[PDB]
Amino acid sequence: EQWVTDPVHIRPIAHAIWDPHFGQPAVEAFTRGGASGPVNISTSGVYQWWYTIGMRTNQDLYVGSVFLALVSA
Amino acid sequence: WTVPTLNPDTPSPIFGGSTGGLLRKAQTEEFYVITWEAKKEQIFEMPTGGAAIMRQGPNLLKFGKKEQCLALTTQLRNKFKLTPCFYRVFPDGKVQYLHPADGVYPEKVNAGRVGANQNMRRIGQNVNPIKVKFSGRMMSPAEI
Amino acid sequence: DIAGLTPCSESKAYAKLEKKELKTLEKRLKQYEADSAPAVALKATMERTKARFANYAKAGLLCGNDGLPHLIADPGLALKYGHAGEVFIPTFGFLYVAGYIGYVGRQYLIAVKGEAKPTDKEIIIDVPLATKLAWQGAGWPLAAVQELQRGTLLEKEENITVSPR
Amino acid sequence: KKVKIAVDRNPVETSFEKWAKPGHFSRTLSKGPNTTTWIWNLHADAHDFDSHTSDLEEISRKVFSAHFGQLGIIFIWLSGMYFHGARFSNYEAWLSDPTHIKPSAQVVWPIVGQEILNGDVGGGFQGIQITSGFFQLWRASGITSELQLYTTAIGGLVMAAAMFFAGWFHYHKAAPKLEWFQNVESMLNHHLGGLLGLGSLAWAGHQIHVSLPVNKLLDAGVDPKEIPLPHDLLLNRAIMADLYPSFAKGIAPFFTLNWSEYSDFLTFKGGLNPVTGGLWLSDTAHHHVAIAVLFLVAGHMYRTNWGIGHSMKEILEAHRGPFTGEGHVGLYEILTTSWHAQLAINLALFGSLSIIVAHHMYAMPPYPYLATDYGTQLSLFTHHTWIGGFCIVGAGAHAAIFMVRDYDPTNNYNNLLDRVIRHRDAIISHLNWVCIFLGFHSFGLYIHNDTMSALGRPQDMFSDTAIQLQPVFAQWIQNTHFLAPQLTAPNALAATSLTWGGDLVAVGGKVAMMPISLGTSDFMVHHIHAFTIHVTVLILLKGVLFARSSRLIPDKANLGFRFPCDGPGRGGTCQVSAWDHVFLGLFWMYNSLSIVIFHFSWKMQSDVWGTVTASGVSHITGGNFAQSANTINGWLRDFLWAQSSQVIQSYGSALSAYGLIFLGAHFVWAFSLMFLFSGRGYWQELIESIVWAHNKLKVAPAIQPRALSITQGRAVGVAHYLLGGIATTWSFFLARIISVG
Amino acid sequence: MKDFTTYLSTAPVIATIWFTFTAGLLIEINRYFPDPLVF
Amino acid sequence: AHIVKIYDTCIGCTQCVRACPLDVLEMVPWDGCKASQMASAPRTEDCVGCKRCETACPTDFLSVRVYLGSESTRSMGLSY
Amino acid sequence: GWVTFYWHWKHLTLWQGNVAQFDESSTYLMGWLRDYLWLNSSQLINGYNPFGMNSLSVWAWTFLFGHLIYATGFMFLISWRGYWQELIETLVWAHEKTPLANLVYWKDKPVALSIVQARLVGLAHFSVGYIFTYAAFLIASTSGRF
Ligand code: CLA
Ligand code: CLA
Ligand code: CLA
Ligand code: CLA
Ligand code: CLA
Ligand code: CLA
Ligand code: CLA
Ligand SMILES: CCCCCCCCCCCCO[C@@H]1O[C@H](CO)[C@@H](O[C@H]2O[C@H](CO)[C@@H](O)[C@H](O)[C@H]2O)[C@H](O)[C@H]1O
Ligand SMILES: CC1=C(C/C=C(\C)CCC[C@H](C)CCC[C@H](C)CCCC(C)C)C(=O)c2ccccc2C1=O
Repeated sequence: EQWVTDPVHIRPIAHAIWDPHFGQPAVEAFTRGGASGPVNISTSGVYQWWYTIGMRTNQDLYVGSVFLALVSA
Repeated sequence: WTVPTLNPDTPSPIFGGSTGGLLRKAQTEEFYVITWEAKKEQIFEMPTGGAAIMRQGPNLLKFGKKEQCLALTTQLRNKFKLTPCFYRVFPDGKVQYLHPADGVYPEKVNAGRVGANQNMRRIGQNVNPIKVKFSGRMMSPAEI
Repeated sequence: DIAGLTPCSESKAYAKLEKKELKTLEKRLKQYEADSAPAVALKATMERTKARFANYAKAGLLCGNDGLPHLIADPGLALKYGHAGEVFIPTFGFLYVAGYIGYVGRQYLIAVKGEAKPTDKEIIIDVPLATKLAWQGAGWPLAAVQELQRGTLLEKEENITVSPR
Repeated sequence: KKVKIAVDRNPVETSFEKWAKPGHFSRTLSKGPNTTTWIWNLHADAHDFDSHTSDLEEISRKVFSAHFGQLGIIFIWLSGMYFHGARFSNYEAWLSDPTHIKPSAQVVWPIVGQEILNGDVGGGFQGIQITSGFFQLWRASGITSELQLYTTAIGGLVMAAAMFFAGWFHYHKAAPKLEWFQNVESMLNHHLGGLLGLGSLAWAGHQIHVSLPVNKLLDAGVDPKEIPLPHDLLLNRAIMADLYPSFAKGIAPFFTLNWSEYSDFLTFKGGLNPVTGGLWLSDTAHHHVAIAVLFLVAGHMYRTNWGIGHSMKEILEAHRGPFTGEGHVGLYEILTTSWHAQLAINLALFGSLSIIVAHHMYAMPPYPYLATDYGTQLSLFTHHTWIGGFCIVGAGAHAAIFMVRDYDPTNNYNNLLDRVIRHRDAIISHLNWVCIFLGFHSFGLYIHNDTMSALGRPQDMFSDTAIQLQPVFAQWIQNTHFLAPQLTAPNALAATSLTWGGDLVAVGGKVAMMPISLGTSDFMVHHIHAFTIHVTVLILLKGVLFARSSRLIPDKANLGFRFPCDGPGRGGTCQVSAWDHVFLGLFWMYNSLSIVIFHFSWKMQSDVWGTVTASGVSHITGGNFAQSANTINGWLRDFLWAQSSQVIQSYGSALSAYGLIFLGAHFVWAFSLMFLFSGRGYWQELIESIVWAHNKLKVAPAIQPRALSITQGRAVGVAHYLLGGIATTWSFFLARIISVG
Repeated sequence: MKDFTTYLSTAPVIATIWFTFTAGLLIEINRYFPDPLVF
Repeated sequence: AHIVKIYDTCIGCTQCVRACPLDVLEMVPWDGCKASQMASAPRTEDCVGCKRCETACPTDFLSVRVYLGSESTRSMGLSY
Repeated sequence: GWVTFYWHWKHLTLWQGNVAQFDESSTYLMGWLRDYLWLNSSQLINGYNPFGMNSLSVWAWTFLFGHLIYATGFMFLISWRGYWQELIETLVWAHEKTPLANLVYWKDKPVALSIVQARLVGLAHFSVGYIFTYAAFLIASTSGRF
């Protein structure tokens, strides 16, 4: 939702990081991209693809995820 | 000629022991026993490592696999010109004579032997694997 | 000219590179005497560098944005803009020497194959026969064309071993 | 029982007839080639003298003549080094300024632009900076002019001619008998007394009469031209008396047991010379005197032709305990009849000695202006270490060869060898467990440190600031050696080396030698070294003990020492021969020695080598070993990535050749991976297709092209792997140490 | 002398002499004609 | 167990039987060659698959072939 | 590897605004090793150092991870079955003769990996290490530079 507003200066986020082995410096080191915790910066390009095909909000991605899960089942 | 019978009360060659002997397989699956006759006391090399002394007369030894027994047989035949023979012993006490199976060594032809696994054709006459496909299991064209 | 390149005689980077090489050589020479062995060797290297740059510019080579000569491999462009000396003439020169070597070796193998022990001649080279064949190999293209036209260059398919497929 | 000279006259006729018949030494190769394999076999069995014939006398004669040929080659190489130092070097200029002029003894011809390799080494000379250390050795011997080096080169050529003549004379004219070679008592007596003792005594005489006065005047600031010639010093007693007052009394104090008078040139100074940075030559001269006396005494122990002396057979038979059965019975016959067993023992001790030489040479620099020449020190340590490791692997190989060919069970009924082979399973199993324990407790520390450092937890690492592993035993030993000259060495003026502790010695603004402190990183790298050495020992020992038989193949001895496998049966019996164990041991030796030289280079450049400034010493890398050697990332970044800058940007300078080799060595090593990961079946079929193309054009050779054998493929792969890796490290080390050191 | 010439006619000796001759010819050509890049 | 097969190109040289390290092959009477003998494999349950018999065969192509089949304690040559 | 190296170096010089660097250093292998591999891995190997760490430390750990997997693959690629089978036999004897441990026995007899299995395992480690090493280097260099 924030990357669509400024897709030139905002890095995409893959997913959050939950690792009990991380120390404090690793926690603030991976905390970037505007998130509230340690996350991974995606390099797959799904943000640009979804933005080009029409995705704008998180609701759209949620609905698409549920639909693909039903298709998988 | 008649099939010999194993004599468990047979003296063994003078050996101090080693760590390459029998294992749990001898007590749970099977083991092998080789016996031979020596004309004199002589030092030979054990297939499991070390040097043993065969005594004058009967000699009995135990091995974990048939290859060790045949290696010792080859050593005794080629060096000391002896005639050894071995058996496969099971934990229940069953003894099965193995070599020489018919009393004559397999390198020399003997009457009464029935040929087994002989193909009356050459290798180039084997069929293609496609003709053997979809069989009961993985089968090679040479098996037919 | 070709591919947007410029001749080395007019490239500024070419002259700049020549000045840079002469500058580092002169800088190394500044620490020695004027009539010693390192001074003479450095002066000889400087003269060789100047002669090499002048000869490359005189040859008409094309230099890129880096100031280094670029070769033209297309026969049409090379023959149309005077660049046949880069890749064309050396191509035929290599073809002549390579075919020379191959023809001499083939002739030696065919000559020693009809003897009692050809393998012995293969490990212990018969110098007189090899020298005679090496001298006679000057006419390798004509001899090769004649062998190909007579059908004696190749071996029949029935005389060559193959796998059982 | 009688030790005499037993020689046969004219056994082999000198002729060129066999020179035209390749493979004459082998019965199988004398028939001639039919396939290309024969050619390789011709070189793989050239020196396998025991394989050509079973006569021990013929093998011994061939070995003795081959030794003469080797000595002739060595003499030619030494003569070449002296000639290069006398005609294409700057030794004379380097003598007047050894702290600024770089040693050089190789000049290249001005062809194809290679003249750039003739760098400005100083002294008005252009050439390649050498790292062999011949300049320091020649300076230590008292050589001051090129005429002396030229004369030594001519003498070396004469000695080489004499060695080759001796080999020919002993193989074709006067060949010794088998009983002559079996005189181990006489041979040991002569080698201990004559060779070693007399060589040490002669070198002590040269040091006392040439090295000591010439080097004393050199250190005093006298020009080499003004220093008297060695014969002038050896001709009159006035000059020597002025330089050493004890020379005024002649050799009289030596015979009157007044040795204390010779304390001016025979001392126990210890430490290093503050002018040159090397060991005191008076200490080296006194050392050689003591060594000569000790070896001369040791050379009168064995019985030869009189009642006095010892019989090694009796000594070996008298050592028998209740835990080892018979003992050393049959060992005398084994070592007096098998050349492979002797080669195994000699190669093992020889390699160990070479490694000891490398350590003692860097720690106690014996040559003047050697410690400050960081390039020479690093190159010498690395070279001697590699030679030692190679000789050790060869020792394992020949031990396995003896066990396969010369072992006889009728002479080893209950000896030490018999019992070792009897419990080889227990030996190998325990060594396997200790190898796994060492690997975990050595490499896991680095992995744990890497993980903790990456996870942002430096407080949980195995470092000096965090949980530390201090080598208390090594530190205690260092303190003991440093405090030794005051309690346990009253006559020693200083310690043996400065690595134990104390003040630093600097020559020309560069630290010649300073104390070496050991911390957690040193502890970890030492355990890494122990683990790698244990794995190499495990592979070599497994290949020696299981060379004749094993639980997988009971008749391995019948298959020989060098065979590819025993088929794909029993699940697969690939690389079961002892040769393959040596093949794998070579890789492990390379790994071990590579980590050893890497540790030496980083430790020396970080805590020892460096410049001297006002109130402080600045090292080459700034002391980053204690903080970065505890992680693999530190070794990859601070040691491999940071120090490789000098070799990758060396283009356009005199060290550019090193950079070229640095790339070439990466090629050969990668080339090895083609032979090590592939099999000859694929290559044979590919050759079949190429042969088809050749038959089509009537260019098929009579000698059938065959792919390399399985053993040859493994040998080629390991040879290329070792060459590429060692050459890579050589180029990197030399370029870095010459540019920054 | 015949055996010596036969030994000199072997593959390694012949290869050594031939490669030394070829290398010497190329080196002398590059010495008298320095830095040849194009024809 | 492995599959060992004998073909009619066998010359009865008995080299494969002498090279077998586990006594798998033997010689039986035959009439298709001068030696009047033929190789046989009546104890294939003890074959390990070392292929020494194929190495010892002089016919072109080989008269004895070993095809690696199912693996057991005997075929794997395990003494434990 | 060659095609991806070429793509990454040409695009790195393009994005950095200096295509002349690639044009003048891609003609010799030393330029490829120094100006592309050594120069672009400085930020990668500095993901975690004795002074701390940053968000790029995961790629440094993955870089060393791939190097380790690749080297582990070389073991299955160089050493072959026989040596390992003999070693495993010695281990079998050691387990059978050890008290307090021989009471626990295996259900499957321990044997060395087959020749085909060894090749597959070595190739799998080689490929995994290759892929992980290049992926970590490419992502770290491209993300750190831009
Ligand atoms: C190995 C592959 C190869 C390749 C990829 C090329 C590629 C090329 N060649 Mg070429 N050529 C080759 C082999 C090759 N050549 C060989 C072996 C010969 C010796 C017989 C020639 C001799 C040759 C000549 C004489 C000419 C080219 C030319 C050309 C260029 C344009 C013509 C074309 O594409 O048609 C393929 C090329 C041919 C079929 C050869 C005949 C030339 C055709 C008929 C085009 C010529 C018409 C005209 C000059 C086109 C340019 C118009 C204008 C810009 C002047 C082109 C880049 C032309 C050029 O650009 O001149 C500078 C040119 O005139 N080549
Ligand atoms: C010119 C004098 C001469 C002549 C005519 C002969 C002739 C003969 N010698 Mg003899 N020999 C000589 C000198 C000579 N030798 C010397 C000086 C030595 C001491 C090293 C020996 C020691 C010796 C031994 C131990 C043996 C012979 C044997 C033989 C016989 C056959 C082997 C042979 O020559 O093949 C030719 C072999 C070669 C040409 C190899 C030469 C290798 C040299 C010595 C080393 C070269 C080192 C090289 C430069 C470094 C490698 C680096 C690489 C990059 C080049 C043959 C009749 C053998 C024999 O009788 O068989 C039963 C035997 O075993 N010789
Ligand atoms: C004091 C007596 C003496 C001395 C000095 C030597 C010295 C040597 N021996 Mg020898 N040896 C001796 C007695 C001696 N031996 C006796 C009595 C026997 C019989 C039991 C042997 C049997 C023997 C064998 C079987 C071998 C040696 C070998 C060697 C060489 C080892 C190579 C080396 O690393 O050294 C360093 C190298 C040098 C110091 C080079 C200098 C060489 C000069 C010429 C000194 C040699 C002196 C020696 C006595 C020859 C003089 C005799 C005269 C007729 C010329 C070495 C030069 C090996 C060999 O053959 O090498 C060729 C070897 O295989 N020796
Ligand atoms: C192998 C080692 C070695 C050698 C060769 C020498 C040699 C020498 N030392 Mg020396 N030295 C040594 C070790 C050695 N040393 C050691 C280890 C020490 C420490 C203890 C010393 C300490 C020392 C001192 C303090 C002095 C010497 C001195 C000398 C010189 C005279 C010796 C002497 O006084 O009369 C010794 C007499 C003989 C050795 C007999 C000579 C035998 C001749 C050559 C026989 C020739 C016969 C022949 C048939 C002649 C015919 C010729 C023909 C053409 C017709 C002499 C050249 C003195 C010196 O140089 O003065 C400055 C002296 O002061 N040395
Ligand atoms: C005093 C040292 C010494 C001696 C006398 C021997 C002697 C012998 N060794 Mg041995 N060995 C040694 C050390 C030694 N070795 C060391 C240090 C190693 C560890 C590497 C080995 C490992 C070893 C093995 C594995 C084997 C032997 C074998 C043999 C025997 C056959 C001769 C031979 O190898 O064929 C001829 C020799 C050659 C063909 C030399 C090969 C040339 C190499 C590959 C070149 C090395 C690269 C070079 C340094 C760089 C040049 C650059 C290049 C571009 C030109 C022979 C009795 C073999 C054997 O016993 O047969 C059953 C056997 O297979 N050795
Ligand atoms: C970097 C690659 C690599 C690695 C990791 C190994 C590892 C090993 N080699 Mg080896 N080797 C290699 C390359 C490698 N080799 C190559 C290229 C060759 C060909 C020349 C050989 C040839 C060779 C031989 C001939 C032998 C070995 C042996 C050994 C073992 C020694 C025992 C030990 O070190 O204890 C500990 C193990 C290690 C240090 C490996 C790393 C383990 C990590 C640090 C622990 C991680 C645990 C972690 C919590 C796991 C959780 C995973 C999670 C998903 C659940 C060991 C497992 C010897 C042996 O059999 O053992 C006695 C042996 O004889 N190797
Ligand atoms: C093999 C080397 C090695 C060693 C010595 C250590 C050691 C340690 N690690 Mg570590 N680690 C390693 C490898 C190693 N690691 C590797 C390879 C990785 C990457 C996979 C990691 C990843 C890692 C993480 C993520 C963490 C650690 C942590 C720790 C610390 C606590 C672990 C713990 O409490 O477990 C418990 C240990 C045991 C239950 C067994 C103890 C072993 C006993 C003493 C052996 C008994 C033998 C005995 C003498 C036999 C007696 C015989 C007879 C007399 C009865 C500890 C000091 C933690 C830490 O951060 O430190 C603060 C932590 O979180 N490590
Ligand atoms: C161990 C024997 C084998 C090694 C042989 C070594 C001998 C070498 C030959 C050269 C000999 C040089 O030996 C030299 O002898 C002369 C004898 O005048 C001594 O000369 C000195 O003492 C003599 C008196 O004794 C004085 O007259 C003379 O003016 C003074 O120089 C030298 O101090 C010694 O160096
Ligand atoms: C490449 C390769 C080969 C093929 C290697 C070969 C055929 C060796 C090639 C060496 C030279 C090139 C053969 C010809 C030597 C001639 C004497 C050269 C004459 C040429 C003149 C210029 C002198 C194997 O045979 C092999 C076997 C087992 C495991 C791996 C491999 C393997 O990787």
